[PDB]
Amino acid sequence: QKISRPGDSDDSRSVNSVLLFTILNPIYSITTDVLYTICNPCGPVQRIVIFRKNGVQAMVEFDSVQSAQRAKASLNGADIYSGCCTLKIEYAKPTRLNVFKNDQDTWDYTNPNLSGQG
Repeated sequence: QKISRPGDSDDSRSVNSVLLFTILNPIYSITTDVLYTICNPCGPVQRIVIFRKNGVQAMVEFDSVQSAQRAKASLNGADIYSGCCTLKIEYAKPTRLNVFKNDQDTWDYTNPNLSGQG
């Protein structure tokens, strides 16, 4: 019928591999390179985009929802400078993000033309 060691916690369910980020005390610089180096040790990132026309916010996407589940479970309420620029994470409303170019405002890490310098 079923294995003698079934799953638990309903596998924490699933919704999407896309996340929404917000900064609470923005007093230092933030770019797609800063959000990538704090999201990469939590899982393989695929793309990032940033918005600061009002406050400071960003969005991130991973190669699997399993990596997005670990991302907000280890980066929510975190800090990038051991103080201030405190993070706040939740799931975003789309099921996929998109990128148009690679710069400090948006970047893609899975395109076949992501460019490089070495």
